Amino acid sequence: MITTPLVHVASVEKGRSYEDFQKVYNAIALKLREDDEYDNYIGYGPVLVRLAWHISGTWDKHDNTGGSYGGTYRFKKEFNDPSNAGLQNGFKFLEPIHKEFPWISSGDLFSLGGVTAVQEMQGPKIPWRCGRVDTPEDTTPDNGRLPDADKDAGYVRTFFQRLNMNDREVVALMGAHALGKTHLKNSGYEGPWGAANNVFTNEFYLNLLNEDWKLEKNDANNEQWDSKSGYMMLPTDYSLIQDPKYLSIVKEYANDQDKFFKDFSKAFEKLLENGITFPKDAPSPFIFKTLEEQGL
Ligand code: HEM
Repeated sequence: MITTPLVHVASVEKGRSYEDFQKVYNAIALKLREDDEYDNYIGYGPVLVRLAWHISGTWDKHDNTGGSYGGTYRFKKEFNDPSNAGLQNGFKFLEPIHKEFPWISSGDLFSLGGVTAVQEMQGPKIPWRCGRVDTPEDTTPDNGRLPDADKDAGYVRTFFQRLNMNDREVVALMGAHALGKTHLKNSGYEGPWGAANNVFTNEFYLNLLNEDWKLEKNDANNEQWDSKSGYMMLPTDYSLIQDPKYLSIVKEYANDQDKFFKDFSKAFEKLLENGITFPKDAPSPFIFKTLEEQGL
C-alpha cells in the first residue's frame, strides 16, 4: 500500500471564538505571574516554550506524522520519551487550566502555552490558529524524532530539513535559548545560556559572539562550551558560529533585535502549524493581547 501523507484538517472547537481563546491566554498568563518560584525564580515561561517546541518537533514532512495537531504528548509513550525529560513540569502547570477550559484540545492548549509564554516574557506577538483535534493513542509517534545536542552544524541543517525549515528559520528558532537553562538531571548538560533567563531578547546571539568559550567536560561526562561569565552553549548552539552560513545570520540578529523578533515570530508560528490543513473558511490567525495591554 502506498504511503500518502495523511491530511489533518483543523476544526474549530464548537462555538468558540477569539474571546474564548483570549480567556485561556489570560489564565495561562496570570498563572505565569503568580507561580513565580519555579526553577529558582525563573518561572514556568521557558519550560512552556520548550513544551510547545517538543510537541511540534516530532513532525515528519514526508508522511505528515507527528507534529502539534494530535496532542499526543498526553500519552505515555510520548510523555516518557527521554528527550522530553523535564517537560512534565510544564504539563502539570497546564493541567488546572485544561480543567477550567475543558473544551480546548490538547494540541491547542500546548501550543497556546508557548505563544503566551513568549508574549508575557516581552517577546514578539505570535499569531496563533486554533483547531487542532486530539487523535487517539495509536497515532503517537515513536520516540527518537527530537534532535540530539551533541552534534554539529551539518546535523542541525539536515535535522531541520525534516521540519521544512531553512537556515534563517533555524537560526531564528534557536534564539529561544535565551530562555531558561539546561538541567543536568534532564539532559546531561548544566547551566544557563545568559543572564536574563526569563525575558525574551537577542542575548543568545550576543553571548555567542562576545564571550570566550572553552570546551569542557561536565559532571555527566558530556562536553559543553563554557564561558568565564558562567554561561554555557550546547555543541549544537556553538555550531551556529562554526558554520559560515549560520554565522552570517547570527551576526544579523546580534545587531538587530527587531529583525530577530520578526523572523522568530514567523518561524515559531510555522513550527506550531506544520502538518495542519486549515480550511478555506477557517478564521484568520488570532493576535492575543498581553496582560499589560489589558490592564490586568
Ligand atoms: C538543535 C535543536 C535543539 C536542541 C539540540 C536543543 C536542546 C536543548 C536541551 C538539551 C535543553 C535542556 C533541557 C533541560 O536540561 O532541561 C534545551 C532547553 C530549552 N530549549 Fe532547546 N534545543 C533545540 C532547539 C530548540 C528550539 C527550536 C526551541 C524553541 C523555539 C527551544 C527552546 C528551549 C528552551 C526554552 C529551553 C529551556 C527550558 C527550561 O529552562 O526548562 N530549543 N534545549
